[PDB]
Amino acid sequence: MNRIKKVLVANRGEIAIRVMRACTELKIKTVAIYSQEDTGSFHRYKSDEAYLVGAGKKPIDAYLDIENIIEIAKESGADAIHPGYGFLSENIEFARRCEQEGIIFVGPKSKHLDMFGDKIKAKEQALLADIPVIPGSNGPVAGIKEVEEFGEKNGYPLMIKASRVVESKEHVKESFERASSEA
Amino acid sequence: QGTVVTPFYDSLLVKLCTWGMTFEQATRKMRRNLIEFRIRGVKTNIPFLLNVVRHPDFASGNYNTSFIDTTPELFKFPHIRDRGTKTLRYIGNVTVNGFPGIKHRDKPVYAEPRLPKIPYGSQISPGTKQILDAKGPEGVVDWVKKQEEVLLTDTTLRDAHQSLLATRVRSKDIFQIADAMAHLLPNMFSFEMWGGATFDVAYRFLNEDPWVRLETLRKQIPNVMFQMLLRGANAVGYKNYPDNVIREFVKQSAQSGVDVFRVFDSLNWIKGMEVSIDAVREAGKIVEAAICYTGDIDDDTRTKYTIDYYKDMAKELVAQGTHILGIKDMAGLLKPQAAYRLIGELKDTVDVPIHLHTHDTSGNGIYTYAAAVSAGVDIVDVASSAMSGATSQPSMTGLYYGLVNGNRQTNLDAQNSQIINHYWEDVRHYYKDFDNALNSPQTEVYIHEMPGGQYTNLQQQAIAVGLGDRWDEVKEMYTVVNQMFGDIVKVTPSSKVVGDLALFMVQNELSEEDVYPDSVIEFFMGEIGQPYGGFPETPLTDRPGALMEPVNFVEVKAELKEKMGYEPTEKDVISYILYPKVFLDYQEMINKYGDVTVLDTPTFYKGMRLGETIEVELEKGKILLIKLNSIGEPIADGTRVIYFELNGQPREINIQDMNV
Amino acid sequence: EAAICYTGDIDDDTRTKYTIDYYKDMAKELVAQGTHILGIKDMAGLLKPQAAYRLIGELKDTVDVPIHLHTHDTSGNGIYTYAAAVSAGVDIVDVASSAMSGATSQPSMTGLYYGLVNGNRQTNLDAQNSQIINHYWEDVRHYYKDFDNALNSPQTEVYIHEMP
Amino acid sequence: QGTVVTPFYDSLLVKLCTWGMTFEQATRKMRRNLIEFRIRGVKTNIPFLLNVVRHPDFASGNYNTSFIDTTPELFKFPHIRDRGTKTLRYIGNVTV
Repeated sequence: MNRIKKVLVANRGEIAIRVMRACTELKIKTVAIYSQEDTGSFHRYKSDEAYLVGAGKKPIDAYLDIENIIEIAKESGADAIHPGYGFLSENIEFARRCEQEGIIFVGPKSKHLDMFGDKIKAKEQALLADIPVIPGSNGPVAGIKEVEEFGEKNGYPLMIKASRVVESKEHVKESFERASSEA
Repeated sequence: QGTVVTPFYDSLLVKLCTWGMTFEQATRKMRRNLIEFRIRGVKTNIPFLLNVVRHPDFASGNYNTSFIDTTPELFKFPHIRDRGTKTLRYIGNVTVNGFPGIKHRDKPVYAEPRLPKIPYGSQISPGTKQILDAKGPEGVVDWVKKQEEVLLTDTTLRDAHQSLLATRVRSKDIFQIADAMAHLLPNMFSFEMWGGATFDVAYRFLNEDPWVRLETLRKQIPNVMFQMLLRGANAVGYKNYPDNVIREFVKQSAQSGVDVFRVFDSLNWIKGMEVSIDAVREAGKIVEAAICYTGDIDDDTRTKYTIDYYKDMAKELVAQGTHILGIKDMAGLLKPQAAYRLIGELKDTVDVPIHLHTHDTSGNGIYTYAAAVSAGVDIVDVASSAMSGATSQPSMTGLYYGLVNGNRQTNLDAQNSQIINHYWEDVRHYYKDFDNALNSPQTEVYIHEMPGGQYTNLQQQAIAVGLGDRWDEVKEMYTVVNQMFGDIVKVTPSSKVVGDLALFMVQNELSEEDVYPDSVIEFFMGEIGQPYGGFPETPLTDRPGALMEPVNFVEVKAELKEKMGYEPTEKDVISYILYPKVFLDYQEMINKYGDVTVLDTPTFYKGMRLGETIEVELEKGKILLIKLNSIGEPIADGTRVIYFELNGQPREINIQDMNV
Repeated sequence: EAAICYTGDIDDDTRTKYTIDYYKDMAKELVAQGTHILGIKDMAGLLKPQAAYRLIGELKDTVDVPIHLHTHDTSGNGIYTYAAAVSAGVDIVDVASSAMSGATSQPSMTGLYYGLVNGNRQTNLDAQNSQIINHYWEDVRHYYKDFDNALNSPQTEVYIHEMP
Repeated sequence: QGTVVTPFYDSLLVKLCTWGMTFEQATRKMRRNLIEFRIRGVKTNIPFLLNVVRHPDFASGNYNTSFIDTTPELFKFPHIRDRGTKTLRYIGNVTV
């Protein structure tokens, strides 16, 4: 193993552990991070070192304290950071912020997360690659019930997606108000 | 988890297989897995398998039946300490047997100490250290002389707790506040944080390394200068030593962070001090040769210790060379009227700045300082309100509010010093077991002239002897014993000598007239040094320090390495030389329980309550969550199993009960 | 002994209401109302020693009566606040046996004597005597440990909250 | 064994994967494993997974997104025999 001597695992639970296992298999030191509610989770005991992160923060917010994590990463001597999945796995700001501090980020370049950040900019990126796609709105369907016109042209049944299902007609009303609110 | 292994059938617990696209890949996974396994309750062959799997000939894939046996290394196993288990041993032990020296009592629910909040990135305001760093000792002494105000030295980390709490304050509790001390007390002349009894007590009673305490602080507080107290003759030692160890000690201390060295001899004999004072000049650091105060200057009945005598002695110490002249009033004898006279008369006699140390036993502590400030003295010793008073120094915050609108003053943010106090107010409760100090003005002090430390230490011996009922008789006999050797400066280790005999005479009902112990013969030998009067009643003749021949550092350094588990650092060696019996004892104890410095004080002294959970930080980022669930019942030989959860994982350890 | 209770800070002018003039004035009217002696009851321990030097000297000027001072050692500046008064020439002060002095009590009698012992002005009391009396009280106070809830170090916070 | 599940984070205790030369072989191993698991102190989704893995349309390997929901049976679960606990209830009762 070459330029990564030590790695921070910016996640919890099953996925955190898998990463640690990988590192240790590769003679790479590992650092864990746990929220206040996760002082108990045995992912923190499976690392070579561990620090509390989301101090005073709401439990989910705790693993997203980007800035805190970098300070922890820097203080630890961590050559790189693995965000696992969920949490900051796809967060651009964090991805970028690693590159800014010269911490290696285990995953794609932030430009890649940017293009795929929203579902729309990816579906867009899909046509540019010239591959099959679902027929849909050429932008985000910003108009409410602009669908029925778009719906009239294509199909009886339609699905609505954000960055719920419809059989057309009256349902269109009921689905959007909750879909966009859920989003 | 539950299973018990019988010996009847074969030994196998679990078969562990790993797979990879390449055998080199599989070997990696096997390695990780073997380490990852946690099995406790029984020995296993894992450490053996690890050695065979780690072995490079195994990874090559070329081996034969004769591969084992031919290779003996595999049978050598790493001597692994688990800091964790040893920590539970300590905690479990004190939980059932109690801490030595104190009534076994339940661990209270101490209030959480109030820590000062610091805004992020704030301050770092430069201190007096900078001026030593920049312009050496002389450049400081200059800046001193220039200041119209009165300058303060904070003894909160020494003497204050040495007097009040038997020097038992632990590094863990000190470090916690040190950050705020740098931010909030920057304008202090110095922080007294090392020396006197702290050195031997850390190793003896705390199982902490004093050298660490020093260096850790040094980093936390870069701005303010560090000061210690050094018994010139024997440094911080119990016995006399050859001159090289002393010079070595001081060299190290200066290296580690000590900037100002208050040095005294117990008899006020400048000859005993000579060795160590030169070392500090040679260290290129500040010397505060200090005159220990006894008797009464204003009462002329006594011929021996005249205001002249102190004026004369101060000349000879400026001649011997000292960047500063301090006056160590170790008993609290300097009445405030005498202080006005002494500062004014010594500022006339010599050009050096003056630094005064007094103890508030009398109730006249703050007043004795006001006398000095009126008479224009440069520096004085105070402590945080919550650790001031009694046999301690006077309140820093007390003094400020005392001098607040006078002609001369002391620049400290009142509110700041109070915030620092709030911490100590809360922390002192941890040490109630050691807070045996009397809490009203003990005016009797002037008669017996005995230092605060000595009153309690000698009360103890009389209680030991069973003369507690006759205690009043000892106190008087002591005064006679000083009067038997004329009038002599009573202070450690000379103080001890008086008390040791006083207790003998009163024990055997001998009057001074009736009269016609190793430590006393050594006094009359001259091993403590030379009494100023030189009382009459084989010949020591000269300083014992010089007469000592040096032991080569390397012969010992190797002796220790063989005694200790491994190769020692330079510091470990001096310590061994100075306190050999205790240093090994400290080593043996640290091997058994690991580095205890880290445990929160209550847990250190009181162990754990049932169902309690605590966290301990062994190192940056390495925290043990520890819970005690229940305690096992004793068996035949008194042993009982304590039931823990170290890191959520249940553990079980045996501690031998001492008394049912 | 008509007595004036002390509050606020005479040396600090930020708070004007209780000015050195106002206590000087108020002492006049109490000499007018007639009082064999004028005492100053500092019930909290607020009279800083520098302010005491000023106040005794300024009231000895203002009125011909003898002066009597009561202070509490909560601050740690109890004995010093007296020394200021004795320097400024006050006639009478309140003290207690060492064993019952300090803290929220008066300063030690035996403490004060040994404080002023060879100064310009003094107090004539047999030191040894006062100590013998003290030995009793030393021993007796233990009976009352249940009620000895007082804090036994200088509580400097007192100036802020001013409480008794 | 010791762990407590908080509700703050997701519900996952352990990821169980099984392999076979043929998917029919892997399904068997999954079945056995799911049954073999003994977890007590909390409810789990095992009985659900069992019903989906037992279902013959799953073993076929021809299913679609609409396979669940369309099939309600999977949500009907066999009553739990806990003969053992009830036995201790009796024993404990008459004992006190």
